[PDB]
Amino acid sequence: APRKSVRWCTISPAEAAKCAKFQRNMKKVRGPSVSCIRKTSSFECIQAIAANKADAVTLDGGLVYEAGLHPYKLRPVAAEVYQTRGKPQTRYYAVAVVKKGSGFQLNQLQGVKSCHTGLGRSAGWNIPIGTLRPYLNWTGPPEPLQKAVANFFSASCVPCADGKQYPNLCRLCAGTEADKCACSSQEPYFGYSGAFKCLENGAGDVAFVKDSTVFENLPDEAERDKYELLCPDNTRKPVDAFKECHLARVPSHAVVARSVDGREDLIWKLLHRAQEEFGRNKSSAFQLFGSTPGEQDLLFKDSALGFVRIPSQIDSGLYLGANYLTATQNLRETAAEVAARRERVVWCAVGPEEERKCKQWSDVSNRKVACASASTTEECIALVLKGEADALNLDGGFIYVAGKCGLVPVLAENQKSQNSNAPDCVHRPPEGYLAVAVVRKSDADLTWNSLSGKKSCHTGVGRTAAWNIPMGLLFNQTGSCKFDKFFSQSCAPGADPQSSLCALCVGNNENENKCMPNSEERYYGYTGAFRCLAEKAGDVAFVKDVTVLQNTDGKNSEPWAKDLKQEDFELLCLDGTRKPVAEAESCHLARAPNHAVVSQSDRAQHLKKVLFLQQDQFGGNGPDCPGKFCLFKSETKNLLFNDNTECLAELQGKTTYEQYLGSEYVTSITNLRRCSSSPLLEACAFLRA
Ligand SMILES: OC[C@H]1O[C@H](O)[C@H](O)[C@@H](O)[C@@H]1O
Ligand SMILES: [Fe+3]
Ligand SMILES: [Fe+3]
Repeated sequence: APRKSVRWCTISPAEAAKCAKFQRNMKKVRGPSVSCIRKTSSFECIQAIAANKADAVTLDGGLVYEAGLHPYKLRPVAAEVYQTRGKPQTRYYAVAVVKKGSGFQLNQLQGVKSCHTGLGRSAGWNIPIGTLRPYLNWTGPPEPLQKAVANFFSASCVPCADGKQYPNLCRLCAGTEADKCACSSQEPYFGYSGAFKCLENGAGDVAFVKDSTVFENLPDEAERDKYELLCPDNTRKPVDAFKECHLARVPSHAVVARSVDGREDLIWKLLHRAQEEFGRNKSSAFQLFGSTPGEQDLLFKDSALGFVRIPSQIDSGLYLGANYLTATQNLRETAAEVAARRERVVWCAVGPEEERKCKQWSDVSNRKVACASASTTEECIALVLKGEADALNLDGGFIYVAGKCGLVPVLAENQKSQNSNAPDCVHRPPEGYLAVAVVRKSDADLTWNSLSGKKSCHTGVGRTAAWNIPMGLLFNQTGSCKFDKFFSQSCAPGADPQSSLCALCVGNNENENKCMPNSEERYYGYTGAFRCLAEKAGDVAFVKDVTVLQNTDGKNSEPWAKDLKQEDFELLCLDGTRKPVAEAESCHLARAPNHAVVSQSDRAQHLKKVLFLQQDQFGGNGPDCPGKFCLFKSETKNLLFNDNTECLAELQGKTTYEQYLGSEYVTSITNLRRCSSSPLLEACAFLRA
């Protein structure tokens, strides 16, 4: 029954002491028990924690990074909240503070004395240094970054730097014999306030710190007027203009724990009791977010409002975000490597068969396009959020998720026509596609109104034509969230492998990966769903009108296909009627949005350009299409894009997910969330929070 104690890892005597006071008062409140382990630097706790020597540590965005690096695989459990009179935030602006009358501008720091909060930290290192890389005139990795900064600045105080091989980096540092340049509050110039003092005491000419830090140390407008901020546009603005004069906006610091068996639950209860009991002004016996004057930010940043729990799937990469991840990864890559990724486009292939085709695409495009792969479509979207991939073609249903996580639709899939190949198709208004409900002419017993208890074949969960649209209309008729009980058995790749929704699914050829939501599951997709019907594994199939047409009458000559006929299948109309597959325009469940490519709003324009070219070269009218590669063909497996795609068109102004999917559907998708939500959906709720 009993659950043990959270072992918090401290980095210096001052920190231990605070921790002890923390344990003391916690037990006195008769709440969750704490324990204080002592190592000598945040870097060390990271190691301690992963080896089960400890359990938790607060870390600045920068260290969360390394903490998440392979050998350690730690993850952010709770993010600190800060308020500098707005909405408390889980982000903060990194700034560069200087005294007035110093003259520099951000592009003239060469030879200046500088004070950093510590090696590896967001505001104090990762961000300023990435901003000044263009002036370091640095080779890249072979050559230690520490070596450049050292030649760049006349002297500095960068706690945690090799004061041995690079003394220039530790030189301004005040500290006793070996306390000098310490990676703890032993070095008086460590941290936001440390770096600030190093500035006010006249040891350095520029302090690289947090937005609040000036206001924290100088409570009077008169004294702050003695200082300014260096804006990235080579001008200087007052200290309360950080909102305009910032080098960057990073994610708050965070409590990290092990990825496996980290006791996230223990840690959260502890912190929830702590805010409640010692948060801002709650108590007087102990203040969690306050420290001694000699040393600031002990255990947590002084004056933080409290914490917010970080959902489960979120790891350090997603927590930090693409913006941050790129700039940090970019301090460990060559100039050529950076510029190279910035000009290519990384597509995210979902599943083995897609990466194959993508690889063909890459080779054939002299690598203007590279690939990235995941087992699922959610994973791809995450990759895109971490910044490891640049885009992918998504179904309306997932354009919703992508949209809720901030991605925007770039171009849309225009199916092969019909009015005139008139324009090209690039300016044709996307006209969407009809979602239908298919069954065999044979079972004539069967009517929409009789699906109850019958077998179902879905393209996959989360998708428009299948799931979203039929389940949307059924939930309306039964008011029941138990989606796994309407149809007797079903195959819907993506569901709980032990639920009836995965009953009819078949996996690859050697019957492995049953129900997985990607090509490897043979009964996956429009094509897969329809087949689940033809092979009589299911009684009704949810797909689009065209899917039948493309696999009957011998068009698809795969064994199970070959013999089928437009004639063998009819659709179930909402009014209990039944029409031939051809009368779909008068017998559909809904009008869906064509699929669409999505990317971060940043990459959109470049993405477009590269795609207009790539499809002009291998598109539906691609000169080298039959010849060397057709981007829109894949042997009816609908890899990367639909096989009937003519071209990727313009959005006609519908540039946001809401605008693109449209009112209705967006709302319908939300009513369905009432029943079930996705972990990705939640992770994004927090990040976009
Ligand atoms: O009426 C259906 C329409 O739905 C959405 O607006 C799609 O973006 C569009 O392509 C489609 O024509
Ligand atoms: Fe920081
Ligand atoms: Fe779809």
